[PDB]
Amino acid sequence: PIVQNQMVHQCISPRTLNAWVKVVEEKAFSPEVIPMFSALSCGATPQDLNTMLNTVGGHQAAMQMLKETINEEAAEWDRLHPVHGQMREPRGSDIAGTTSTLQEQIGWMTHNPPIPVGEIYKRWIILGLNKIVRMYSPTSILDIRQGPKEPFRDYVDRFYKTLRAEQASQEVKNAATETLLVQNANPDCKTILKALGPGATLEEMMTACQGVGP
Amino acid sequence: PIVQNQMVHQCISPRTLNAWVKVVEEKAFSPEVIPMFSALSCGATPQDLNTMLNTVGGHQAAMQMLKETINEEAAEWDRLHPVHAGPIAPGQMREPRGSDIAGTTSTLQEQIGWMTHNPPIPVGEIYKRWIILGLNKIVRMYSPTSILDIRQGPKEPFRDYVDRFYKTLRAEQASQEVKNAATETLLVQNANPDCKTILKALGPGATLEEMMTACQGVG
Amino acid sequence: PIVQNQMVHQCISPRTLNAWVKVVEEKAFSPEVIPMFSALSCGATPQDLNTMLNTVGGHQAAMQMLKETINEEAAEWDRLHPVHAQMREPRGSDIAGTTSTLQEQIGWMTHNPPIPVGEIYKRWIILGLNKIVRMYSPTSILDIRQGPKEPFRDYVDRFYKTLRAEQASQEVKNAATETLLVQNANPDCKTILKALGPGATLEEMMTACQGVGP
Amino acid sequence: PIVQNQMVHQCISPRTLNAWVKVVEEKAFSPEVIPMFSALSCGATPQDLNTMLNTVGGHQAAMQMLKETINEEAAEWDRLHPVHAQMREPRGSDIAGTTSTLQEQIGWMTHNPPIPVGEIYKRWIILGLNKIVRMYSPTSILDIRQGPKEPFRDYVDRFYKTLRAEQASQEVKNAATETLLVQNANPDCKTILKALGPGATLEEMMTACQGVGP
Amino acid sequence: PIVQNQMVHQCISPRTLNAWVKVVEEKAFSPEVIPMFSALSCGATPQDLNTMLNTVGGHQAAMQMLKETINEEAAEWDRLHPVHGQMREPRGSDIAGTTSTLQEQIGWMTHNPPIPVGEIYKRWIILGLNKIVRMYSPTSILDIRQGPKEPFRDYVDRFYKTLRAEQASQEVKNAATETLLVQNANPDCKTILKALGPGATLEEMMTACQGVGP
Amino acid sequence: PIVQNQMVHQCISPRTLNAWVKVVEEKAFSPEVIPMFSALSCGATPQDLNTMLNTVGGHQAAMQMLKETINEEAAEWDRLHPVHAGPIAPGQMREPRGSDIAGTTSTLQEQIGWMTHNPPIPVGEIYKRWIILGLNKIVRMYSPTSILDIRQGPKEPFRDYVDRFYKTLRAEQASQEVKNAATETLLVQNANPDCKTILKALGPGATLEEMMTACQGVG
Amino acid sequence: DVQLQESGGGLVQAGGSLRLSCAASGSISRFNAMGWWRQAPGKEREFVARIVKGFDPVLADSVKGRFTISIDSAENTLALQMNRLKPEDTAVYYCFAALDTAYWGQGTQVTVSSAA
Amino acid sequence: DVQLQESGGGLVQAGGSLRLSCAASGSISRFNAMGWWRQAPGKEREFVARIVKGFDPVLADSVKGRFTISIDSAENTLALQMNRLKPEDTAVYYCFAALDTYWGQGTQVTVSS
Amino acid sequence: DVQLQESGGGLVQAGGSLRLSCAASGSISRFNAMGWWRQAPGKEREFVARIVKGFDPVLADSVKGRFTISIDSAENTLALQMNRLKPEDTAVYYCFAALDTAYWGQGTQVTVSSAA
Amino acid sequence: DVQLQESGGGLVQAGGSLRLSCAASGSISRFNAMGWWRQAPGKEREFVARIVKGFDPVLADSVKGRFTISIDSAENTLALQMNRLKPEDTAVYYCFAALDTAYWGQGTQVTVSSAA
Amino acid sequence: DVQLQESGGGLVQAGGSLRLSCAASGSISRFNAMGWWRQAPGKEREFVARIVKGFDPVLADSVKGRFTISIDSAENTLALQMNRLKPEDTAVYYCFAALDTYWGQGTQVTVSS
Amino acid sequence: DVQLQESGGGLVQAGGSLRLSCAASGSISRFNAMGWWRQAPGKEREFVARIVKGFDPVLADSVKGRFTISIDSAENTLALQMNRLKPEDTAVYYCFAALDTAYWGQGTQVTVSSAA
Repeated sequence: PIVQNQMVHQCISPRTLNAWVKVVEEKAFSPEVIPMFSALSCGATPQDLNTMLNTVGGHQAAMQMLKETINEEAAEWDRLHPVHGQMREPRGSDIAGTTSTLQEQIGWMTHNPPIPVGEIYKRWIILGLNKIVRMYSPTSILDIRQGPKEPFRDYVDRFYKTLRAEQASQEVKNAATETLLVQNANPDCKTILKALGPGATLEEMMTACQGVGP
Repeated sequence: PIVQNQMVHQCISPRTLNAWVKVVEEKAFSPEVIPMFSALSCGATPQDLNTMLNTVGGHQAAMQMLKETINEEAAEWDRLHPVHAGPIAPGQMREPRGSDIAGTTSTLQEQIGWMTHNPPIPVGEIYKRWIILGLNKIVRMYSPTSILDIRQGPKEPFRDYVDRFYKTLRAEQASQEVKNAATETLLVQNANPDCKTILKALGPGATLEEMMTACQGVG
Repeated sequence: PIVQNQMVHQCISPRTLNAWVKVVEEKAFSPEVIPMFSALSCGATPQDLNTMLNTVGGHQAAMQMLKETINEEAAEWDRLHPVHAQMREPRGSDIAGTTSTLQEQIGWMTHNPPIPVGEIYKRWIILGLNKIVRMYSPTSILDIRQGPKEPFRDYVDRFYKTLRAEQASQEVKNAATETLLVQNANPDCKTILKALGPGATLEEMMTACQGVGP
Repeated sequence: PIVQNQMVHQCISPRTLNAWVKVVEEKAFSPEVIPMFSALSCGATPQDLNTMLNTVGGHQAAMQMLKETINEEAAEWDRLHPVHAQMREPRGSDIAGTTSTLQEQIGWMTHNPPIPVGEIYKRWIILGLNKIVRMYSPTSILDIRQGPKEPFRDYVDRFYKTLRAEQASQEVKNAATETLLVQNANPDCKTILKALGPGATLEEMMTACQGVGP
Repeated sequence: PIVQNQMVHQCISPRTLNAWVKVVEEKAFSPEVIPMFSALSCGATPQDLNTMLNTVGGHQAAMQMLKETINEEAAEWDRLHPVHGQMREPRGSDIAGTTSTLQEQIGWMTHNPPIPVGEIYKRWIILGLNKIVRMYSPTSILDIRQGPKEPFRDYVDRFYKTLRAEQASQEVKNAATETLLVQNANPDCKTILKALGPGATLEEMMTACQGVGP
Repeated sequence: PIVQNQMVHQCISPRTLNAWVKVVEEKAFSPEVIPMFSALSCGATPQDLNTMLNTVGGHQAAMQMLKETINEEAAEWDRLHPVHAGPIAPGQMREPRGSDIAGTTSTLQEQIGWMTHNPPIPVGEIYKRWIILGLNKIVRMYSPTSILDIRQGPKEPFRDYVDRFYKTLRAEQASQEVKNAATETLLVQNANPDCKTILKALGPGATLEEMMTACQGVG
Repeated sequence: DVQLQESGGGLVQAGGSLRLSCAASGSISRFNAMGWWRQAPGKEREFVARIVKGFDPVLADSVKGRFTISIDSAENTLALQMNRLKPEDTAVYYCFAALDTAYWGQGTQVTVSSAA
Repeated sequence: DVQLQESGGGLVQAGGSLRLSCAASGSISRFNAMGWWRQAPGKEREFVARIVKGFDPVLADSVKGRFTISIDSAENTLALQMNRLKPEDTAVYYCFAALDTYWGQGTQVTVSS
Repeated sequence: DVQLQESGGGLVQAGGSLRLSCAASGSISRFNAMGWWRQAPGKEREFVARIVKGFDPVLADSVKGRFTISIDSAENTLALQMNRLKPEDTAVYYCFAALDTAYWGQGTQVTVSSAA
Repeated sequence: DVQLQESGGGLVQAGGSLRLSCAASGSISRFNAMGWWRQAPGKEREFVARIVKGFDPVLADSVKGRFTISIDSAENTLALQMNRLKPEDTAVYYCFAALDTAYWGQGTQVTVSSAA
Repeated sequence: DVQLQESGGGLVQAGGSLRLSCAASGSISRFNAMGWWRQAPGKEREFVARIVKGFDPVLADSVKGRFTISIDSAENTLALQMNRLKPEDTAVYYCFAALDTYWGQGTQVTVSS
Repeated sequence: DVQLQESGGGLVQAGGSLRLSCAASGSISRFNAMGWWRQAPGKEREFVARIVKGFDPVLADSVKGRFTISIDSAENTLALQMNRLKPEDTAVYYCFAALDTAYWGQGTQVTVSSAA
């Protein structure tokens, strides 16, 4: 990555490489993997980002899909930045580290106006990973319903865990989806939640339904 | 985070990231997780704080409650601190809004600018205050037992009962000295028969230290 | 903590936090936990010391006792050191990190002359932990007797471990307690140790009683 | 390795050595081991690269093959780059760290212009490892067929893992090989994939065949 | 400890404290513990050395013996450096960190003529530890003899392991003890070793006795 | 060791110390331990090298053999390099003897002086050379099997046989290319019947790469 | 095991005041939420007030300036104070309580008008 | 078990418009992908349109400017709208839907001036 | 398993002195707490003194200037020294021991009056 | 389980051309190595050509300029193209396949002489 | 089972010399420590000398300048050499040796002018 | 299983030369050590030469300048070359071999003198 001592290259750390590998091994493409990827890639060059993706041994269907998404984003980059000052010009393939050298990547990122090819590529990789997280979500939110004996907290944990994966975003918080949380609750709690009226907070809903299981 | 060699931004550490994720996995929302969060987030930018919260995989009910609490605090910030910018001054950024402090509408560079001013605007510490405000509520809500239900077991050592008593008091009260007195009455009343005789025999004004030493032969 | 680059503040390390948390989990309030605490808290500000104590999840009985001891020492500080109007002289609650800011704590520690509020507070915390170590001592020194088949070395190990906890220090008033070591030895070794005479070293005692255990 | 303070030599780290040794122990010559090798060998001198390879205890068949590949590349270097009389231009054996000193290696890498003998040598080592990855591939791509009850995702994961090893690269000449993916699918999914038409993305294929596996 | 940035104090590292603790837990007072102690104490102040010894939880008989040896060495120091320029004077009790402050210890060690109180104390601690290693040696060298079916290498490993502990020195290499290695060997190997003549190296002896077990 | 920010002494690391101790515990004197030793001892002073060797608890036969080898190399050093010091020169230490290089009769400060001269005397590297000289002998002596006894098993994959063959060759020869030819004859002759037919059928001049690919269906 | 009864409703003039009270069985210490709804015949059920244990009182937008909801834990009763009554206030008012399910009262009639 | 039926085909002028519709048994939203092919002797089966669930419509290069494919899960049937017709479009058109392994019998569309 | 017996009580003059002693079975150093209570008939049991193991003695406010509580580990006895006796001192005095239940003596009668 | 059969041999003139073909059971792409040997009666078996999977073809020195060895995976056949035939070429030619033993054909006779 | 026997005691002048010797059964080197005590009515048992195996000889303060204690494992017996005798030294002298739990019967030494 | 026989000893003048040879059963490839000792009657057994597998030859101090020990692995024989013979050389010479134990020959008589 590029770090401050002045901005200098400082090699990917052995810990970071291992941390990313183990996060994929243990969590696969659970939604929280994505914020972890972005954090582990602080300051990464395009080269460094490719190293992290390539160090993944399994999940090669997902990784091939990721390449397709990256190529699509690169082509759109070229569409938005066509061949015509006129100092330098990163292309889509240069941003992905495919046709650029480490030397070119450091050059673009450290110029003043910086062209942050690492951040652009990281955006595309995350764009791809979001799609993978959505693809590998095992259950639809429509199929999440509170069990007869399930504590409301456990249902809400399940509800927002899938909502996070199917949305590939930690807070859908959509209006219609706050309607669904109430409608799919168990009979006793739903009556309690309906009586709460409009605008009840999640905090208020969980307090209201305490004791339903008991 | 923001660190000293002049104040500079430094990447969130792989050790730090893993330490937080694991403490949440192992301790959930036990009260001690909150001091650990604050320590692990030393010097954090709002971006760093969001990274830490988003790396949590489970507990999505708690994190959704946390999001609501953050939104409430952001709204109260804007009500008490409108920003009149217009033309920002030559050496200085814009004035932070609620959503800028939470890292939702601000860039990392904007966050660093406020935090590194000589008149510093500590947007990281303000957000950390709001996040802890949310986490405290989660710890209380997720407290498994009421203090009224902590009774010394027939064979339970007084120390183990006292441990359970003040551990429960810590999560459900989130107020260590707000109601200590009535609960120091309850500690004696809810002890088991054998310890109760010893504690009653100690007379008035016995310290916790004195009670625990006296009650060691019990259990 | 406060460290040498000039004296600067540094965040408490993730390694240190885990080390302290784990030593408490594994050793509880065995006497050796205190030298570990003081070392892990090297250079600590009052804020750092409070963080370390607050990260302890269990042992809330001990932690409440510790709070009581801190309050007693704070009150005695105020009695011995009144304060009149860069902030002015520290009160007890400022040393304990309750009414002082981090910046105020750093200011005192780096003044010339330095007000080492962290070291003063660390003294009080250790004062409290010693009491806890004593309270959690499972056995009285009077109840450590050599077993019929117990090797003298193992008995002496048990003897001085307990002596350390009940004194909350490795050595204090030990002369009369070296009399007890002989009296509480088993019949066979006791006769040998008595014949050794006054002023025998532990080394000499262990040699005399070698093989006797069996 | 050679690192930025000015460019200085630094001992190979104990963490790096273990990381490389352990990845070889755990993953053998799975294709992802190569991106890990190149990253763990960031900035390496030829001496450092030889150390990493020599610390491998097992796989001595592969390591002998690797030595053969290095010797071939060294010979081709000498044929393409003769050397005449701070030391003069590097020969093949100097790049491989066999006839050069550490000081000589550091000299070449830090010259202006730089002779990146470490990076050149790293290229040759990777050239050898690719051959080993190919040799240790357990199955031909022709033998990857979707099972009767195998989910399409799991078949595609197996397909591209093998394709990666037999190509020793994640992507090469893959168009005709995307034909094979359909032909080797199971009867039920194959019919669905054929109906999808030309130019279907993997994402589109995985959606079409969802639930069909069962 | 005191390290170079100029010589500065840098606190005991969390790793060092744990490393020493775990070495005592796993190896007790095996002779190799002593070189490990000395290495872990690189640059230690007297305060730092006391911290390491105090963090040991068990082995309190050994630790009490260690205090006795230290007190003896301190008294002899005072005998060799009696109360009479006349700038400063570390006493025995100051060297052990009992009557000196961290501030005094750093002062003595960083003067120019340095009075290396850390190294002096470390000498005394090792002086004590050698005695403990000797005390806890489980078997006499006279009782080590090659088994009828024991490979000569395994006997020599056992021979020099006890010789190391009873001597508390890795190489006794004493003349009479090189006589004993031959005399206590099994019948077949002893005849082979006797025929080798005087001055045979250990290397030569082990080669000569290869096959005796077979 | 001696490190660059100017060249300064730095304490041997807790990670380094533990890494060496553990590699010896787990791998003993397998040939790969020697490259690990050399790498872990990068920049070591003679004092540091002695620390590493003394922290080994077991294997005291090997370490006693190592001591003898060191003494032999020290004696040869003194024979080839007498030291004529007398009055040492104003900017410079004494001339190193064999025992000074081994850290037996020299102080740490003396070792650093030689190693940090502008005309450097690399006493650490010389001692490391002698120690490796000793360790190589130990690896060969402790090699469990002769190369003549490595025969492919009835069900053993050619790759596993080839792995065993060159692993054994590495420890017992300690000479990778001194005798490669006759042993490349032995690799074919000692293979099992099924592989032998394939290898013989390949004709003369087949590479190891070619032999291993051809023989994959065997076993 | 439990049950509620409303009272305090009646006929008052527009611009008037009224105070409804909901009596509870057991102790309101265990209820996790109580509140008020109203319905006029032919008009949809409307939410009036809510109190969840530990939280501030929440009121509907149509009543926010004029109503108050309070809890008297001493008497185990739930009060809804109504002021500045409007034509929109004619309705039957129900209290609700939350435990193992939601329990409701039978309602109280409130009729507000200024018609001739 | 699972039925598909095309309709809407017929005889039209060149440059004309036509709308084909494919009706499905059960719920049409349960299918993960549907689309359109055409077939004639010597005119080897050619791909016309595809929609995979959640994805954009994909059309063949020979038809891209003139056709639209849509699915109405509400009406449980999907539409293929054809405009700007060419002579090569006379053919029998088949829709496909697939769960666990389906085709209609096809409907003939004939384009001429 | 542990028995307590008070002694040393009797009739003494006001302003007088008295020393109560409580004999314990086993070794007295084993108890984790001991102390003294008193009761006069019709007055509630009053706490007099407490000694908890390792701690300083605590005395009641009505007696603080005049009484002392001590432990004689040699004789295994617990002493309560009473001086400056007052009309408030007439009562039966009990010692307690703690350990695992707790254990009480039968009491000793102390009667304070103005002498001859 | 795998059978080999050579064909294409016969009598041709010196300086002539000939193409031998070796048919294999199963799929030929499954073999890890194939090649050609020849023997004339009284002369030792001579190695002619080898193809190891993934590698370039290797040919003997006595034939290098004139022969080619190829694999036709479509027809599952192994071809050895012979040109510029010499007196040294009279022999019986065998193909081999490797896999798990290895497997040999029965051979094909090639007789080289000067034509008409 | 295990026998110790003192000898060498008698009547000597003050300032004189005497050498006591304690003989042991079995091997004397097997004992881990031996030494010398003295006893008289009203002259409570006083410690004279001690040797623990591998350790230095330790002597009492009242005798330090005048006595020597030695063990000859070769002769299997140990010696207590007394010089510069004082009046308080008249007493019966006992040696002790201990393995698993031993005393001699003692020998009388009488000092006078 | 094994056994040695010395030969080559006899009577020579002082300052003379002699070469002893030790014939071995089996192959000397397995012996791990061989060597030479000598004894004159009434004089203690003296060590002469030693060769351990893989090591340099070692010789005694009394013979170092004049003797050589060699191994002929082709003929399976062990040679000890003696030159500059002295009065100290009269003795019976034995070779030894090391395997599962030490095996010895019967010895060969060497008598060196210059007496009248």
